[PDB]
Amino acid sequence: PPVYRLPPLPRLKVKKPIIRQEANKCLVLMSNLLQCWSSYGHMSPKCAGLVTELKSCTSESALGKRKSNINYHAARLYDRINGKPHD
Amino acid sequence: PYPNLIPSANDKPYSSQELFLRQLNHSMRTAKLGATISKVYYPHKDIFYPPLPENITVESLMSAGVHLGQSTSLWRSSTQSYIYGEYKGIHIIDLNQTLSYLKRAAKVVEGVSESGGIILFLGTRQGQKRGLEEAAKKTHGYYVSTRWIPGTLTNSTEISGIWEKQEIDSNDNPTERALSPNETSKQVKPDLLVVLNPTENRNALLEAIKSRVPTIAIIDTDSEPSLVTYPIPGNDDSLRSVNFLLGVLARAGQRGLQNRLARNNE
Amino acid sequence: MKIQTNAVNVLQRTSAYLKSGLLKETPAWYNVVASIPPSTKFTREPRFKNPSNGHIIGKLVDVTEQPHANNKGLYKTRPNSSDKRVGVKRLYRPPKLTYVEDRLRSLFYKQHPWELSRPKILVENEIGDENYDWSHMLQIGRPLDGESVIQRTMYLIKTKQYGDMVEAYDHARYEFYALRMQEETEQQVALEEAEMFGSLFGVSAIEHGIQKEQEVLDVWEKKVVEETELMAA
Amino acid sequence: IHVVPKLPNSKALLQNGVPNILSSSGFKTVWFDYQRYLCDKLTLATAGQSLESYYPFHILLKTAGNPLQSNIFNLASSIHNNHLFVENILPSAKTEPSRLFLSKIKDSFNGSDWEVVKEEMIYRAENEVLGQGWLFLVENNEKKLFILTSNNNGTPYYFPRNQSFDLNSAISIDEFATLKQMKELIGKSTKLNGKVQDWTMPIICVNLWDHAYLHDYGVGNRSKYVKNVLDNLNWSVVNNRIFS
Amino acid sequence: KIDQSLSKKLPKGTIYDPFDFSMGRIHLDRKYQDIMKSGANPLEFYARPRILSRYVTSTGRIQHRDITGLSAKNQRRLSKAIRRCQAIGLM
Amino acid sequence: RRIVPKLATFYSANPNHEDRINRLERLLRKYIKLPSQAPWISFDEYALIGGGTKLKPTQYTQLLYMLNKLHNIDPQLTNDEITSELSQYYKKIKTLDEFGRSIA
Amino acid sequence: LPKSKSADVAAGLHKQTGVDPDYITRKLTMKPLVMKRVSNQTGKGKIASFYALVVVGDKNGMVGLGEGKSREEMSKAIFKAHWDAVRNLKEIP
Amino acid sequence: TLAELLGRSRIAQVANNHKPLTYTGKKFHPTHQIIETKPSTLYRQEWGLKSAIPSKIKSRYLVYNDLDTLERITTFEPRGGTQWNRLRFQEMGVPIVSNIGRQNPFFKKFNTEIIGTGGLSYSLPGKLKNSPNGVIQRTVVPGRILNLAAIGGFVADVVFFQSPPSSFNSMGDFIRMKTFLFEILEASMEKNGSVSMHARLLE
Ligand SMILES: [Mg+2]
Ligand SMILES: [Mg+2]
Repeated sequence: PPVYRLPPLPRLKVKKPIIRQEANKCLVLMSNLLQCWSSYGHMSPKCAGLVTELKSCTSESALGKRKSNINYHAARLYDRINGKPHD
Repeated sequence: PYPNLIPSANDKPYSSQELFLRQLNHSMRTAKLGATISKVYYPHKDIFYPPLPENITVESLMSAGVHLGQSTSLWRSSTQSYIYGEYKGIHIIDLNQTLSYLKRAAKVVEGVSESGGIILFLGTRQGQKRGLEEAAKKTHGYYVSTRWIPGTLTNSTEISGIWEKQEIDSNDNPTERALSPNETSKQVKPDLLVVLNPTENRNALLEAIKSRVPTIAIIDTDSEPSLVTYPIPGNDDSLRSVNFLLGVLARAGQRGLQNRLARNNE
Repeated sequence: MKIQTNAVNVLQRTSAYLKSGLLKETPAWYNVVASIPPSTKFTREPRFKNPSNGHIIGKLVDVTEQPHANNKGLYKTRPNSSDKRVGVKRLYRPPKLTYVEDRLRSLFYKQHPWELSRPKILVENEIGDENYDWSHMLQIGRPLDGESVIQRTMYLIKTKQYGDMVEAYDHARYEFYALRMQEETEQQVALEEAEMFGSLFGVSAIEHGIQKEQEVLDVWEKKVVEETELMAA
Repeated sequence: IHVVPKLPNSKALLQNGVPNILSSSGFKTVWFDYQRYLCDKLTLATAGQSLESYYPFHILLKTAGNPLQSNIFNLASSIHNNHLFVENILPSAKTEPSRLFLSKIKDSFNGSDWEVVKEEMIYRAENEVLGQGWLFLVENNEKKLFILTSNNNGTPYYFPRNQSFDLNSAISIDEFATLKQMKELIGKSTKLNGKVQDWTMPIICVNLWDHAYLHDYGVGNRSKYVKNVLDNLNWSVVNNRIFS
Repeated sequence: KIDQSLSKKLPKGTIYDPFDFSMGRIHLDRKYQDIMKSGANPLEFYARPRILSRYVTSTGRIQHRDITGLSAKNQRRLSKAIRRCQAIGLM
Repeated sequence: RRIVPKLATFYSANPNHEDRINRLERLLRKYIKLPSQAPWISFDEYALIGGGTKLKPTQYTQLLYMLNKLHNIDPQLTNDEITSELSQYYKKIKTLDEFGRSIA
Repeated sequence: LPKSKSADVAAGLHKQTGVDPDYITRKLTMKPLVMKRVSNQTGKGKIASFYALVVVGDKNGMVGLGEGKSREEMSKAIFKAHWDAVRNLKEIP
Repeated sequence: TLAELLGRSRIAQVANNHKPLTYTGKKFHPTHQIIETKPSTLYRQEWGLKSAIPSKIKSRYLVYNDLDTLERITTFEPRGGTQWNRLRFQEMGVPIVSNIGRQNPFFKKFNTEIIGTGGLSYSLPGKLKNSPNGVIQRTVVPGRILNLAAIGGFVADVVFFQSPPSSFNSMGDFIRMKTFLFEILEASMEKNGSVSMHARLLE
C-alpha cells in the first residue's frame, strides 16, 4: 500500500482530542418518553413508569452525572517515532 | 538474631513467624540440594561477579548481546568501520573490534582509579540504575541515573554549590576536618566520565569536551564515535549487554583501586 | 555530524595549559591518557570478503576469464555496462550476511506451524561453553526443536553421509519426529501414573482456559447490554 | 544444565559404598549412575524452558499443580528425594539422635519409644507401597511428626502430590473420604494456578526404589534393607533438618 | 436476542482465544478490513462494460487510485479503457 | 590529601535525597524475604534534611513508599538496623454544674 | 570586608574551572577589539546593551577571544568578555 | 569466526517473517514463534533481543517481527496464546488421524505444505487411557456453544440426539455464558492446516 511520510514538524498534536464518552441516561429516557408520546396519544399509561424514571433521574439536576491523554503521548514519542535522519 | 521473635507454646503449633524462620532454615540447608546447575545465565551475576578485561572473549560478548547494533535505517555512517555486516534488518557490530576498544577503555578506567581520580558513571536509561550504583561503589566512584542537569561541569558553582565536599587520605578515610568556605566552593571535576547512553545525553558529552575531561561511551550503530575519547562499539539498548560492559569497567577500576591501596600500604 | 576534534585531543589541550601555567596541578587522568592514546583516525575502511558466505567483494570477472559461450550462446567479447561503472560503494557498505540454515529454518516452520507455539528463550547462556556433537540430535544444554534438526542436517552435509542437502534434511526431520513422539508419550503416561496414585491437580489447562474465557464473557455481556440499551434509545 | 553434586569423601564411597547398608556397586547403582541419569533426563526435559535456572526442589514446587508436565515434576521429585536419602545415609561430612527429636517423637506417637516408631515405619513401608516409592518421616505446621509413604516420585512437601496410596488397586471408604476432603481443600484455594499452602518438611527420607536395595538385598528383603538404613543413618544431618 | 454487530462468530476450522470473545476484538476486526490487479492490461476490457463498471461510482465517475488500489500505470490504463468505453455506445 | 565529594550521588540532580533513598533500598534488598504483617515526617520537614528546594513531590512519595514497606516487616522479624534507619523519619472535658445543667 | 577587577576575574575562574589565578593576573594581558552599544526593540521600548569583544593572551602563543554583554554600563560587559576570553584560552602554533 | 557464531545463535534460530501481528482473518495455526523469558530476565527487561522491552509488559511470553524498526521500537505483541491451545489439545487427548486412507507422514525439491499435523500432536491413535474409575471410553471436555462450539482453544462442529430448548431458547444469543460438557468423537486435519474437530453435546 501507499505509505505517507510527513516532513519534519514542530510538534505532533491533535488539535482537539475527543474522549467519546457515553450519552446521558436522563436524556435517553426523555427521548424514549417523547417517542412513546408520538404514538398512543398525548399521555396514556403505557409510558407510566418511563415518566417516573425520568422524574427520578432529573430530581437533583436536569442531567444525572456531571480528558484523554493523547497529546502528551504524541508529544512524548514524536522524536522517537520520526524517521528523522541523524544529526 | 531475631530478638523480638515470640515463640509459640510447645503444645500449640508453630506461629507464622516461627514457620517462616523454619522455611528460611530449610532453604539455607536442604532446598538447593538435588542437583547443581552449571552453565546458566543469572542476570544478577554479571553485576556482582563481572569478568576481568583479559578473560572476556568474543563469545561472551555475543551472548551478552553486544553485537546487536541499532538498525539498517537508523544508520550513522560515521560508525561504518565498527560494523561487521547486516542481518535481520540490523547492523551487527564487529566484536573483535568491540573487545579491543573495551580493553583500552578498561585500562584507562583502571589507570584513573589507581591515580585516585573521580570516575563518574552516567546512565539515564530505565533499568540501568542499580548496576550503575554498584559500579560506583566498586571503585570509590560516582554515578548519575536521574537526569544530568545541563551544566554540572560548565556551570558547577550554581548547580553543585550546596553539596558537602570531603577530605581523603592516600587511603579512602574521611579524615574529617572542617573544609573552609573558600576550600568548599571550588568545582570538583570528574577525571573520567563514562556514559551508557551517549546518544541520549549529548549534553554531558559536550560539557566533558568543553570541561576537558576524557570520556568513555558505548557507541551503538547510530551514535557518533568522535564525540568521546574512548568509544566502545556495542549494543547500548539492551540492559544486560550494557551491564556486562559496565561491570567489566567497574572490575577494571576496582583492580586499580586495590593496587593503589596496596602501594599506599607499602 | 562533523568529526569532533575536541573529544580526543584532550591531553594536548591540557598539556598546553600546563605549559602556560593556567594549570598549576596535573589531572589524575593525564599520565594515563598519555600512556593509552585514542584512535583519532575516523576512517571509512573497505571490506573485501563477506564473512558469512566467504564471497569476494572486490574482484571483477574479466572477458578473458569467461572464454566459453553464455546462456543464449553468445560469446562475451566486450565489457558490459555494469563492468565499466566504478563499484566503490560495494567495498564500503557493510555486507548482507547470508546463511544456508536460514532457508532451512524458514522451510521447517512452514512445514510445522505448531512448532512456532513451542516457546523459545532467546537469552543466551555461555555460547563458548557448549560442545555439541551433531552425530545425534539430543544435545544436553540445548532443547529439542527445528534448530537441532537443522544442525543435524548441516552435520550430515559436512560428513557426506547424505551428499544431497534435501535428503539430509529429511533424515533429520525423521530423527526429530521419533523423539517428539517419545516426549509426547512420556508426559501422557506420567499424567496417567499421577492419576493412578492419587495425585490431585486443582486446575487443569482446559479448565483454566474456560475460566479465562468466562471473565471476558462477563465483561462483554454487561457492555453488550449497555450498547443494546443505547441503540434502543 | 543440572549435574550431580560432589559428595564428601567421594573416592572412599566409590571404593567401599556405605559400611553397613549399601555395597560399592549398590551405592553406584543408586547414586553415581541413577542420580546422574535422572539429572540428564531433567536437563533434557527443561533445557530451553524457564525451569533450567531453578533448583530441583523449586522446580517441583513450581510444577506440582500442573497436570501436564508431570514428567518434569517426577524427575525433580526423584532427584531431590534421592539426594535427601543419600544425605541421610552418609557416614560423615559416632553421632546419636538428638534429645529434642526424641521429645518430639514422644509427643507425636502417644509416648512411644524410637525403636517402636522405627518398627511402625518399616511395617508401613511393607504394607503401603507396592513396587517403587519413598518412605518419609515428616514434620508439619503442627509440631508433631508423622510417617509418610509415597508410591514412586511423590513428594513429602506438597500434599496433593504426596502420591500416598494407589487407586490402581481397590481402596477403603476412609481413604476415599480423605481424598474427597483433600480435593475440596484444593478447590477452596482459589488461585489461578490452584495451589494450596503446605509446610510439611521431611526429617528421614528413605528410598524404596529398587535402585538402592535390589543389587545387595535381591528382590525380597526390601524391609530388611529399610531396617538396616534406619539403624545406620547420619543423625547430625537429621538433627539439622528438624528445628524451626 | 441480540444484533449481529456485537458478537464475533468464530469460524468452524479456526483457533480462538479468550480475548477473541471480547468487545475489543470485535472493534479491532471492524477497524482492520481482482482481474485488473491480477496482471492484465485493462485496455482489453473496453468492450466489457460489466467488468469496467466495477471500477466506477454509482453515478458513473471513475474511482481514485487511493480507492481502487491499483498500480499507477495499471490505473491509468483502466481509466483510458473506461473513457474509450463511454466514447463508444457500450457504457 | 584530596578534596572530594561526600555522596556518590553528588553529580545527580538531588544528591542528598538520592543517597537517603539508596540506604532504604539497600535495607529492603537485605530483608526482602522478611514477611509483611504511619507518623512519617512531612514534605517540608524532609526537605530540611533532604534536598531542600530541589525536593520534588514524586521523590517524597517514593521515600514514603520505601519507609512504609520497611515498617510493614512483621515486628517480630524486624532488625535493629532497620529501626535505626527508620528512626530518622518519625514525628478539656465538659461536665454539668452543681445543679446538674449544661451551660452553652 | 572590602588590576583589582582582573584579580577578581582570576579568582572567579579558579572557583568555576580550577584555573591558576596568579597566572591569569600576571602573564595574561587583555585588549578590547570592539566596544559596541547595541539595542533591542522591546514593548517597553528600545533597550540598550553594551557589547564588548576582548582578546586576552599570554605572549607565548597562548591566546583567547571573548565577548560579553551588560545592560548596565560597559565596564561590566568588558569584565564578562575578559572572563569569556580566559575560559577560551588556546595554544596557537 | 564471529559470522559462524551469529548463524548458530538464538536470534538467527528464530526464522524471520513479516506477517501481521494483528491478523483479523481466519487463524488455523500459529503465525509467529512464541518467545518466553525467565522471571529474573523479565525483571531487568531482557528478552534476548536487540533492545530492552518496556516495563509495562509483565507477561513472560511474546511475539515479534522486527528487532528494531525505523520508528525506534521493536514490533512485538505480548501474547503466546498458541502454546495454550496446543496444551489444551494435548490434555483433551483426541489423536489426530488423516480421515483419507494415507500413511502417517512422520514414518517412512522441497514441499512447503504442512507435513501431517503442524506439530500440535505427535500422539499416536492406538492407546487407551486408564484411571482409578476405569478405562476412559468417552473423552469428557467442557466447552461453549456460540449459536459450532468453542472447546478448549478450538472451534468444533457439534451434533446431538435432540436439540434442547430449555437451555438454548431461554438465552438465544447468550449461549456463550453457559459452559456445556462435550464428547469429542475424532479430530481430522485438512490441507489448509485447520483442525476439524467433531463433538457431541452431553446433558
Ligand atoms: Mg541506540
Ligand atoms: Mg560565540
